[PDB]
Amino acid sequence: AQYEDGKQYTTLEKPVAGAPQVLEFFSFFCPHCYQFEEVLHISDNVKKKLPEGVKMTKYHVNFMGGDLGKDLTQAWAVAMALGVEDKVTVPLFEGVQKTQTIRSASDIRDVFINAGIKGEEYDAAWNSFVVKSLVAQQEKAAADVQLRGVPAMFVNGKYQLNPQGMDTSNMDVFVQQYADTVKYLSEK
Repeated sequence: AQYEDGKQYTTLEKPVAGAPQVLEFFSFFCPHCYQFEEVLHISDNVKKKLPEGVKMTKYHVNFMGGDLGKDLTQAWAVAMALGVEDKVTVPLFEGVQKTQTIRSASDIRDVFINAGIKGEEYDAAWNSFVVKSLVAQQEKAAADVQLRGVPAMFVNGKYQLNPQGMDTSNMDVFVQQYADTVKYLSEK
């Protein structure tokens, strides 16, 4: 067939009930994730090809970057709670991987301040139980699929994107193959 299990995707032998329809995992420490965000705009091209009625979820993971890795997962919860993902994603990626100016929780906080989120608002979110449970959701979702690597995308808790099995000679072609695969899995 044109789409084959173990080719553009793999199937979870342990399917995950009630999972988000499109579920993406990343880390601000992850070099391919930076590419996915900045150069390829994967999430965005997937959205453009997804049907009507389908929500997209993106979570940060702990297993890269030790202590700062966890701070970043909590900061991403803050971003989700405040709805400011589109304002902090780029400066967080560049702060961690390009300029290497993010070294502590305070430096993460600076990125939000510079993006116009108020200090008071940020610290209140950071310390809130709503953010605590948002952190829990990120961890539980990643635990459910026993996630050892990022970037990762899962469709309705049973299919996992396999970008290794797509051509990378052309970045545009790679992205469309990726997005078309998500759409195919979606309609499955």
